[PDB]
Amino acid sequence: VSPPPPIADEPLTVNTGIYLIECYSLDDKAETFKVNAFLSLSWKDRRLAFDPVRSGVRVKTYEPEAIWIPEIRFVNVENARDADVVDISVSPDGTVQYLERFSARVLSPLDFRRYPFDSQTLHIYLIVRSVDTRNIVLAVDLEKVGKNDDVFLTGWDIESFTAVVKPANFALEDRLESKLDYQLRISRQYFSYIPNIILPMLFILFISWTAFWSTSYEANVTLVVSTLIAHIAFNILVETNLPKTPYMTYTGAIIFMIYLFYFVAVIEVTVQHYLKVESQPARAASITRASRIAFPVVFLLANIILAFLFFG
Amino acid sequence: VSPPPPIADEPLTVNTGIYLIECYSLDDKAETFKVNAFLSLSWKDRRLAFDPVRSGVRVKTYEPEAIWIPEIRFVNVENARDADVVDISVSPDGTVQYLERFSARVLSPLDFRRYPFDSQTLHIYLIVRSVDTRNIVLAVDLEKVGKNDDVFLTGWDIESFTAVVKPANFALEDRLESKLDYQLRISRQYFSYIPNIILPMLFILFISWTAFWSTSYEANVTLVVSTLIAHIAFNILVETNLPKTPYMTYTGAIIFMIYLFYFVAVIEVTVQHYLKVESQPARAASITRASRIAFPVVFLLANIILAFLFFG
Amino acid sequence: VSPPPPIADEPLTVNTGIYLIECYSLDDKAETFKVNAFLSLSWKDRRLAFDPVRSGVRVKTYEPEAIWIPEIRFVNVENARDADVVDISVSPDGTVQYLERFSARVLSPLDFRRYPFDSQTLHIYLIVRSVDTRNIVLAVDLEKVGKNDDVFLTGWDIESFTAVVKPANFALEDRLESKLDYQLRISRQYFSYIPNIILPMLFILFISWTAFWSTSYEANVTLVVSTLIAHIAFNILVETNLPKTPYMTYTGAIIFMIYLFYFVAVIEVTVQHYLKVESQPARAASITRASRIAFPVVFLLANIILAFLFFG
Amino acid sequence: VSPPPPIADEPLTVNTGIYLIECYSLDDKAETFKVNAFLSLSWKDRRLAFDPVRSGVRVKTYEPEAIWIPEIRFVNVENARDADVVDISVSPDGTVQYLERFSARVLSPLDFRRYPFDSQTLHIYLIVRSVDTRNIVLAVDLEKVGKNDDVFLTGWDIESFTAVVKPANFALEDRLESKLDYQLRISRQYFSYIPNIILPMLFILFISWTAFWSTSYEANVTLVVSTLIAHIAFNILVETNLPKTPYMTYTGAIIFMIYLFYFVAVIEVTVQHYLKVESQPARAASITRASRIAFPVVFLLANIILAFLFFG
Amino acid sequence: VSPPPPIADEPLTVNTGIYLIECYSLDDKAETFKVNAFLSLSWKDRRLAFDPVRSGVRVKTYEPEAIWIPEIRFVNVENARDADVVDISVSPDGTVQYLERFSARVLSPLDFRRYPFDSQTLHIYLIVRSVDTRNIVLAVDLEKVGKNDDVFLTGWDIESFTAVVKPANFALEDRLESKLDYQLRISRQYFSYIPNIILPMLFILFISWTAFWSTSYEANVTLVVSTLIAHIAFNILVETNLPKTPYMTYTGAIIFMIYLFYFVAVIEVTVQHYLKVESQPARAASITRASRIAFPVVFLLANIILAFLFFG
Repeated sequence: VSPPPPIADEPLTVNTGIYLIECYSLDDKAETFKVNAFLSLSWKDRRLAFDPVRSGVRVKTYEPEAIWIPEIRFVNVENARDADVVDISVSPDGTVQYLERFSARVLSPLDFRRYPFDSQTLHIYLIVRSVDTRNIVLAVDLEKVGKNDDVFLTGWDIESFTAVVKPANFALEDRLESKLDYQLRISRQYFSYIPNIILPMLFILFISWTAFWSTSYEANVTLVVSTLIAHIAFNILVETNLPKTPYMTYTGAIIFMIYLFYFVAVIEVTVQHYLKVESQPARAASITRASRIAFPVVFLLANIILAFLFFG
Repeated sequence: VSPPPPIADEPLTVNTGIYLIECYSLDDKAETFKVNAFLSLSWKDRRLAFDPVRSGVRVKTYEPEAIWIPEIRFVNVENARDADVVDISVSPDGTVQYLERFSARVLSPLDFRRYPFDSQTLHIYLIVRSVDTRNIVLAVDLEKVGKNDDVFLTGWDIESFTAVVKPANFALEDRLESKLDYQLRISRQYFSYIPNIILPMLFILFISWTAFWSTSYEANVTLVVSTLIAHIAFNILVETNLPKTPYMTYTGAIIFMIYLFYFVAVIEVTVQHYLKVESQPARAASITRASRIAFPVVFLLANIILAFLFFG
Repeated sequence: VSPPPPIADEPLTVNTGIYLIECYSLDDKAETFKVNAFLSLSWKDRRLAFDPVRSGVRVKTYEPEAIWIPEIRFVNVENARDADVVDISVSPDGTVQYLERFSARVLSPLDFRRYPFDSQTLHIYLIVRSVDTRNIVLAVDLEKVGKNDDVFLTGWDIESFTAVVKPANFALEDRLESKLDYQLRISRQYFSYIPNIILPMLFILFISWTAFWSTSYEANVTLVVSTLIAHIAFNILVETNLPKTPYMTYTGAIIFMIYLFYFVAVIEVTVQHYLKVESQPARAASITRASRIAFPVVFLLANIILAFLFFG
Repeated sequence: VSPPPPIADEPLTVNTGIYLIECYSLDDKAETFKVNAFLSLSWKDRRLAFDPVRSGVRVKTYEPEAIWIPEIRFVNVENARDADVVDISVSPDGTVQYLERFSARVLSPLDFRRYPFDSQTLHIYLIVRSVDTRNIVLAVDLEKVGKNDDVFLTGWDIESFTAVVKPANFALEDRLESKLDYQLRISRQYFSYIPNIILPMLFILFISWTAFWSTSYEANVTLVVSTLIAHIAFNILVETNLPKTPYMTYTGAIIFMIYLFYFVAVIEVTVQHYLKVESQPARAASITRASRIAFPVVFLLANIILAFLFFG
Repeated sequence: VSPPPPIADEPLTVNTGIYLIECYSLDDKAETFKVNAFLSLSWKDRRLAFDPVRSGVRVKTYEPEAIWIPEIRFVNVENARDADVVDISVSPDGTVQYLERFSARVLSPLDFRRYPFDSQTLHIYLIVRSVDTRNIVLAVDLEKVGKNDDVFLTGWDIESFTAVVKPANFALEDRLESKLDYQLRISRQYFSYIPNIILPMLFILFISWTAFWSTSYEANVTLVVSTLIAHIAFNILVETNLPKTPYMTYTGAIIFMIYLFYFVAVIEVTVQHYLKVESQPARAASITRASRIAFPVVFLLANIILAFLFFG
């Protein structure tokens, strides 16, 4: 119920450690994700060291109350974690052992500049206040950090789960503080995004382009306009995707380029028909023959330039 | 335990300051948002002066029980805040330092009259419970008011976070109760809205307008009606994100004007065809030539007038 | 604590009053509806006044576990309300003043007929638990009943807020009549709904009607059928901002009438083309010239009749 | 706080009853519905004895935690009910008048074979356990079962609310239990479903059929294909209805029939055009004339057969 | 209160059994499902005994709090289960029976690689908190396991519910802890999927394929492009009821193949028209005649190959 007293001036060190169990429900628009894991703490307290020979036992057990557990809080959580203690043990020399299970929802920003092929890093922070006149510092136990082989996040791949051993210390509300950082690195599985999204747009665009090999005005108008309507519907079907961003991403630029191409195609069809009506078939034929080759080459060049810009 | 007597015959002033940590879940339908922040208080009570040199200068850590803590309640909260005491400290002169941490849901109105380019303001209200013997008033501490640099809202950029005073006896209640006000000014990042919404709408409108350079009735009818269908689909896509509001905004006026323009274009096409059939081609040609320049100028003038009306 | 003892067989009257704050969160399909508001009691406590003296004329402020607080329950709440007392003032004489802030999910019937121009009435029912002493009666307190002039019920303008003691009985008791009924009459602001829904529908219908000034079968077919498709898409858009109503409605009647008009227009166009093919141009011209005038007049007459029928 | 001392070897019995207040949120996706109601129980215990000799009283309330109460639990519920004791009393002979209000969400299967015109039955199950050596069985008090005139469910009609007097004892987990059954019979209101769903589809089908009075191939193709697209869009709009079911429903069969009719119409139009091209106009005219009368008759016969098959 | 003495050679063995009552709310995006079932335990403790002699008529005894209870914790469960003790019984010889009732949420992987015709498996994991003095391992009781006949899942049928023993020393910790696996095998009822999904899409494709029996370019382009739009709308309808799957499934392959077929059909129509324009009708006729037979055969072959690749 009382913090240990310092011998001369030394602070107290607490050894932490987090062991993941499962990550799920990674919301894109809300920029949150849920998690449940094991939390382990250990600290040394000489005031409760007992006699092993006299008592005949090596390690004594206890109960969650009536003993000094340091407070540990999470910075970026919407609500306090739901907790239940699993074990408390005391070593002969005084060091304490602890274990608990918790579940919480974390807040972390995301970067969507390369949304189909992006990589993200999620941060978890642990913080402890300088209680009483004893300074409290945090340490990382490298043997108590890990994850289960059954930890699966849908559509994501897990690369590493480490902790920055060196903490960050500063003064907040006229009191010293220490903050620990846990980093989880993930990479998106982009294979499914190709056949379900990318290729149908190309097919519809080529269907639009196929109108340069024709002369009838009504057929060309029907083709181009119905293809544009189909593109709008596909954009509606795709909109279940990244939220509004302060920057320009890859997919947004591609979609805008597609809209521009549709507008230019409509302009070309109108120009060709207007020239044909004015009894100048040669100019219309030259224009359509030029456009036949001009359109795909410009599309490929613009796509290459965009890929250079966003990945170079 | 007991209220501090007014031996000095002075009002019991406090020093209140809120330090933010992060804000999240700014709902539009329910007109509310969540918060997670500290709360620091400081008041003078000479009943527990601690001049002697018993223990260090930080003569402190009285438990939350067996001590008089002024009770502070929020006003515009859906549910009572959750509280957890962090520090309780006493200076030898007589002032007592106190701190907490809380999470709550705050209700505050929003005004989407300029939805793409609007700025909002969020209010937090503070009230102290009076005491029969003495009097309590509020005050703000400039140093203790601030926010972390890690605060973020999805789509909003924070500008300022200040505190102002509001005189007492709010509403019909007049039990000498003073209240405080906290304002968080925010803006909306409106860059991404341009290439996502505005430009495709103009492209579709221009595609529809291209019908004035033709004389085929069937092609013109197909162009105009199919572009109207595309306009309706894009309206569905736009409304998917825009929160519902029971009043008139900027985007609603723009959409209504677009519908009106489509109706007028259909009327013009019908008039041109009917005049042409009656063996009066000169009048039809003159009408379409006039409309070619009439439509964009009127559209630009209407947009300018609307912009001046809503933003001035 | 204990309830006040009988004095001269005088029943205990409780003057109640609700001070509205917020009316928001219209959840589900217009069945559940959240309320945040204050709540005021005033029951005399004669022959038990605490420290009554002119030397102690200062207003007495007490704690909830210090005086007898009557128990009041809401009849139609999904779950028991979350009580939160703001402050308690006890006069030296035999009277008390109570004020608390609550939040509950209230269930009330909503009628959506006359959906754009409807008025709603919300009822909340109050009963008070009886004790072994004399019967506790309920009465209205006119002074404390009212709003704060700044209720954030968006889209609705509040007309009045009154209360009546309606005699009722549910299961079994001598009186059981101690029930209060507070009614909050509200009305909807329908101005935005006109340009949001009504006018585009008429524009589309007129665009469909433009086919009577033509003689091209292909043009008429394209016009009418594509306009029908646009009408279906606009209906899909309209159904989003509207709850599920399992009963007839003004808007539903209008939509059905529009569908019938489209069907009749298709029939007329087919008949005209068939006659023209069978070489009866005079009959075809007479039919179309009659329809040009017949359609809008019947539309207006049906609309007038429907409005008169639905709106008394 | 112990079970009653058995005055004999007879099994202790408890008679109960449920009084409904409101039924709402009859979800069909998860086959659930919410409800709140009064629960009334009564038993006998010689531990409590009144004092008619000591001038008597008539109510003499108590508090729930002070007396033994049998544990009543519901079988098919989401979680434990939210029960707050409203009134508990006693009598000179020693009968306890228990009355609590509870809210819960119930699980019950639904049958959707006649979805537009279907009637269902909902079940609530009560259960008790054999405590100590004293066996406990349940009884039904017909005076405490019923619903008030204010019980309304949106879009449904209430028929009856009864309880089977005879329980169904069984041995589970080496113990004997008794179960009570409460049934609530409801019937759907179907009038609003006709002009909202049934008739527009018939109008679209007739618009598709009107293509047998023409000879132009392009107009027929446009009519049939655009009507098919409109039917698909209407199905998209209507899809907010009954979920996936193991069996086959009425509306699903009707929709499949409509799809078959559309396919047959396309085949007929193509065959007629192919015959017309091949310089055999007489056969094409005969086929069209036959189909004109063959389509509606087959549609009517199929509808009659389906009606006899499902509702007969 | 105290752990059992380690007298026997074998560690303490508990007999666990789960009796399902019902399951519900199977969410697929988060891959969770809630449960409601029993929990029956048993073990032998020789510390206390009840001799049949000396008024040993009482075979069974009840200890609410004055007895040692092994505690069971769930692993793949989002929040701690809500359990309430039902009954505790003690045999005269020493064997102790124990029962509860719980309800919680479960996290389990899902595999939608055969979405219409897939079978899943739901897991529940149980662990025991080791005691210092003695040792505990789990065991299964086949007569304490099972499910009630009133269990139901909307769209599934239950095959079996069995249990097995998982190896000790799970995860990184090796503190002689054992785990229990409860297997629930279900299958998806797919009868309603055929006439709701598969047949309409085939009908639309067959309608589109009729363009090979015509020579009119306008009719061909109208048919193909409008059927493409209809396919996109039907894809929206199909996806509406499908949870998001960030991988490649059977239905996605089918849809992509349909898109490819539409693109090839457009190319063929364009080639036929272009060849006909240059006065080479024999080659165009040969091409269309070949395509008439080529398309269905290739479609069937691709379908067979996909079926063998995914279900073999």
